[PDB]
Amino acid sequence: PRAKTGIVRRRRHKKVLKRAKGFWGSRSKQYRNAFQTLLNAATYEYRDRRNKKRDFRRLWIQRINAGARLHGMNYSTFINGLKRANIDLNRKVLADIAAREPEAFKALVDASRNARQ
Amino acid sequence: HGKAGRKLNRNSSARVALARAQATALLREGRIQTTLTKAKELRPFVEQLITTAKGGDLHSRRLVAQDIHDKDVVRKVMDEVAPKYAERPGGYTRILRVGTRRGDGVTMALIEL
Amino acid sequence: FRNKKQRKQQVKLRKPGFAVAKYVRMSPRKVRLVVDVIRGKSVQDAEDLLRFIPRSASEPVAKVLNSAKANALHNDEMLEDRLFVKEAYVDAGPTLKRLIPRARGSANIIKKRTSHITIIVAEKGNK
Amino acid sequence: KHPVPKKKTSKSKRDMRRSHHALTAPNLTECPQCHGKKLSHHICPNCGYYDGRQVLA
RNA sequence: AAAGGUGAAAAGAACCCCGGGAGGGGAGUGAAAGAGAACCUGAAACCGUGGACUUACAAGCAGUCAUGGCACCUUAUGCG
RNA sequence: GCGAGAGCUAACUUCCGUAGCCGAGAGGGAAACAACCCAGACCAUCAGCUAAGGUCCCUAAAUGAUCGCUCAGUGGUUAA
RNA sequence: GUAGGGGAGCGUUCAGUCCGCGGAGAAGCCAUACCGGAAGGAGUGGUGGAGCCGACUGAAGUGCGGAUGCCGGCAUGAGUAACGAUAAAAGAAGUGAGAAUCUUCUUCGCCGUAAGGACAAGGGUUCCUGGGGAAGGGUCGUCCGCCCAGGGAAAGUCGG
Ligand SMILES: [Mg+2]
Ligand SMILES: [Mg+2]
Ligand SMILES: [Mg+2]
Ligand SMILES: [Mg+2]
Ligand SMILES: [Mg+2]
Ligand SMILES: [Mg+2]
Ligand SMILES: [Mg+2]
Ligand SMILES: [Mg+2]
Ligand SMILES: [Mg+2]
Ligand SMILES: [Mg+2]
Ligand SMILES: [Mg+2]
Ligand SMILES: [Mg+2]
Ligand SMILES: [Mg+2]
Ligand SMILES: [Mg+2]
Ligand SMILES: [Mg+2]
Ligand SMILES: [Mg+2]
Ligand SMILES: [Mg+2]
Ligand SMILES: [Mg+2]
Ligand SMILES: [Mg+2]
Ligand SMILES: [Mg+2]
Ligand SMILES: [Mg+2]
Ligand SMILES: [Mg+2]
Ligand SMILES: [Mg+2]
Ligand SMILES: [Mg+2]
Ligand SMILES: [Mg+2]
Ligand SMILES: [Mg+2]
Ligand SMILES: [Mg+2]
Ligand SMILES: [Mg+2]
Ligand SMILES: [Mg+2]
Ligand SMILES: [Mg+2]
Ligand SMILES: [Mg+2]
Ligand SMILES: [Mg+2]
Ligand SMILES: [Mg+2]
Ligand SMILES: [Mg+2]
Ligand SMILES: [Mg+2]
Repeated sequence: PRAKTGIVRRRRHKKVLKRAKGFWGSRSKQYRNAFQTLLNAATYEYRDRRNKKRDFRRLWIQRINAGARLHGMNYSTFINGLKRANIDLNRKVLADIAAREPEAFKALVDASRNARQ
Repeated sequence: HGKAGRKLNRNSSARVALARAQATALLREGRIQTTLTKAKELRPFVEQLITTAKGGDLHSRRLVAQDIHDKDVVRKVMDEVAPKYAERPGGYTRILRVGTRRGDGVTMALIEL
Repeated sequence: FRNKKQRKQQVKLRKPGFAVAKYVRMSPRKVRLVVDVIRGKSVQDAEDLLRFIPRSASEPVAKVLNSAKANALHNDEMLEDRLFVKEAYVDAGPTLKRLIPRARGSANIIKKRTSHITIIVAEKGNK
Repeated sequence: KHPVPKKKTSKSKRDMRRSHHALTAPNLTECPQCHGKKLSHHICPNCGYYDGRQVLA
């Protein structure tokens, strides 16, 4: 017996192509360039899962430093200050305190510069 | 660049045989239909030729006869029309824009006395 | 309605103010150049502009315009003094193909394309 | 010799190029007599009027 | 060399509308003309019309991640 | 890199010995950069500590401390 | 983790058997935010108009992006080059649904040991009449060496 392709190739193809909507020009309409674009997309996805974990830490840190310095303290000195007084806060959380709740962040500042004295 | 006249994608002899044929024709029948341009280019050659024929002497006939090679038309422009234009300081003709043709897209036009 | 077949019996589709010239031996992009002037415009206007547009295509398109008019008036009892070109477009017919010789032995293929002109008339009140 | 294009031109490009092929619709006036339409400084092709009446019928 | 397919049955569309015609819109037949003779399905490339959000200080393998704006609500008011 | 020959104690040179890496190695650093420095990625996380390398702004992190040096932009490429 | 070795599977036709669907609508096609560790798999809806899914087992012409691969369709270059001798055209008139291109008239221009006339070779109805206009004509055609029909070719002495 013989077994043509029948139906499989087009299903594969549409699969790729349908992953690829919103891609510019032929990248979203031609199979091969879709499939290709997608390989590179692979790289970018995996990488950036790790990397976004890298990025958000960064952000938190920025905000923290800011709040720190509003009340006359560097960030680094603020964080040894916190570790000294064994306050054990996430910097995600430290950021959110710093940004959202003024007086509270203030209190943590005073506690930390005390731990520094 | 103050030069004057139209090349009309033709050689000097052609250019001449043109203005002569179309002069002969306009004078043979009071009004003709032709490219708007060829009209523009015809008006002052014919108007002048009229002013020549407006002399009436034999010189002015022989003159006209060089440009207009058909006896009957010469005789017409000498004896019939020039004498009519008698009192008009030139402007012996006028031009009308009919408009676009089918084959080649060209604004035709009408020229008459 | 319960069945597709049921609908296919009960309704019958209508093409209200619509005519189509199929297989016009012209090129779409050309014909479009003309059509884009006609479109949105109030049928009378279209009738005129088509008489003073100096493309060839202008003529087949004139003809479809009139066919859609005579379909909105007759087969649809619509109101002339309220008709406008609701939509119009050109798509590609089966394109004629012919060999043409070239220099040395080479040959080539001219595509005498073809065209489907479509106009759709429709009444316009503002309210 | 024999230049040739390096790369297919995108549908997008090609069409950006075409941004100027818009035909210009006639400015059209309505004949002061027989009433259809005409071009400025041309003879009204319906009647034949240009003030009195020049082209024929 | 390429070449295949109306419909169960030709009942193959009388007649009316625009057009020289081509083509089409009706009507009538048919279960269906979402089968009309360029007639089974009719994918993709490719060409267009319309609508959503968008773009005229911009350096780009066109993705990917994060967030904000708008829009939308049939495995859909959230993980969207 | 270290050990030699060949070579001009030239070569991103050639031919051997030896360790490591690339090859078949992603991740951080060295602006960029197979090889160098840190380091071997089973997957998920908007969690914590570190390595080399860094903490004026682009750019995460002391415009840190104390005792000096250089004033030449040396810093930010060579010699008698 | 490259060559390579090993392991467990996904999907495709055909085949046997079991289950079983299908005009209150099959396969195929189309959309989709659901499912599975992946090949993949279902739900619903639109299409279509007569066949087909699931399970176990068997056999393969069994899975594609590459091969300046093969066949086919359609893009780009692009409304670009070009429209095939620089011998040349103008008006009127007619026709016609439509004419710069067809017909008539008047001229103009170009060949004239030729671009005129008559044979041969070759071609094969291309000749004449009447009609036609899809394509062929490098535009357009109402015209044609194109399409349809009907006519036309006569030898004791020319050639065999
Ligand atoms: Mg980390
Ligand atoms: Mg020219
Ligand atoms: Mg018909
Ligand atoms: Mg019925
Ligand atoms: Mg749009
Ligand atoms: Mg600026
Ligand atoms: Mg802007
Ligand atoms: Mg070497
Ligand atoms: Mg590496
Ligand atoms: Mg690296
Ligand atoms: Mg870097
Ligand atoms: Mg290197
Ligand atoms: Mg350190
Ligand atoms: Mg900083
Ligand atoms: Mg492995
Ligand atoms: Mg079976
Ligand atoms: Mg089957
Ligand atoms: Mg291929
Ligand atoms: Mg090639
Ligand atoms: Mg090919
Ligand atoms: Mg152009
Ligand atoms: Mg060009
Ligand atoms: Mg050019
Ligand atoms: Mg040119
Ligand atoms: Mg020619
Ligand atoms: Mg010429
Ligand atoms: Mg008539
Ligand atoms: Mg000619
Ligand atoms: Mg006559
Ligand atoms: Mg001869
Ligand atoms: Mg014979
Ligand atoms: Mg033609
Ligand atoms: Mg006729
Ligand atoms: Mg003949
Ligand atoms: Mg005899």
